[PDB]
Amino acid sequence: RKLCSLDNGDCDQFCHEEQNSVVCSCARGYTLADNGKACIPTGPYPCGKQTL
Amino acid sequence: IVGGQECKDGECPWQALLINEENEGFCGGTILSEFYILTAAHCLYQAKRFKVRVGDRNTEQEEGGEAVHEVEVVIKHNRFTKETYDFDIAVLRLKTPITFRMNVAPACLPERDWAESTLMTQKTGIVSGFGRTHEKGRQSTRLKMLEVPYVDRNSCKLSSSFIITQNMFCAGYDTKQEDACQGDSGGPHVTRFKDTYFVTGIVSWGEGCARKGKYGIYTKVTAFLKWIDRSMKT
Ligand SMILES: CC(C)N1CCC(NC(=O)c2cc3ccccc3n2CC(=O)Nc2ccc(Cl)cc2)CC1
Ligand SMILES: [Ca+2]
Repeated sequence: RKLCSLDNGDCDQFCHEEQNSVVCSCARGYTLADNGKACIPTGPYPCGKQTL
Repeated sequence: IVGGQECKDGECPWQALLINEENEGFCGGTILSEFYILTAAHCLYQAKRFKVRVGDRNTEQEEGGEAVHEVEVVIKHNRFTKETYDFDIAVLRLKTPITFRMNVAPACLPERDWAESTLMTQKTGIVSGFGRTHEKGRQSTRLKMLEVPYVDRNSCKLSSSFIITQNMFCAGYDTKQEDACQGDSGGPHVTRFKDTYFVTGIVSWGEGCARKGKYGIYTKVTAFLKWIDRSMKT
């Protein structure tokens, strides 16, 4: 288990390996956080979240 | 949904219900955006004219969060075939946008490659609908959700009397009496990842419901992602 193969490259969501290095990205409605790892919802009711 | 639990207030906001002229739910749907719903291709033949209801968990007692929307455009995959149910996928464009709220929110669309090696490699996915609670039973008035494990691709085909194309994938149990059923078709199949739910399949078909040695068959959404974006774009 290396890069994205290891705990999702520590990404909140989409993880892709580009040149023996990890790179995170988020689905529509989210923006990549400062740490280039987490995903911050852009507006209310972001996709994939239960309104609990 | 045979077995499972009912979707509690907020648990399944991306569920969508396709109703006919008699306001009877006949198929499921998945909210993709305020304008687009995802559903099974074969569901389009189940009724001549239908609308889409969202924000509903109890078909017989308004939770005040429901809302009907007229379908404006129906985009059926042209390669669909009632003979094998391959390419059982279609998108719906709504006349009016969806007003997201308590039980009305979209399910995310993943990226093919990530979805395939991470989402589909998880242990379980979630399926939900207003379908039958038993094979010979009747439609459910309470929205339901069932945790179905991913079924090995090999076993999958070995158990199917019918052909399992590359646009389908098995899920559910070998014997446990838990599985989706009639009425759930076109319904959502989502995989959870870090408290975020991703669309991963459309409820397609199956030999009976929960029948031993038989699994539930879902449309492989990761195989139509490029197609699903094109359809929404226009
Ligand atoms: C062309 C061929 C491939 N064919 C496609 C149609 C399919 N028929 C059904 O599918 C089916 C019809 C039907 C009617 C009443 C009750 C259950 C039913 N099922 C079973 C049902 O609807 N079960 C079910 C279980 C799990 C999931 Cl995921 C989706 C559906 C039989 C195979
Ligand atoms: Ca209601």
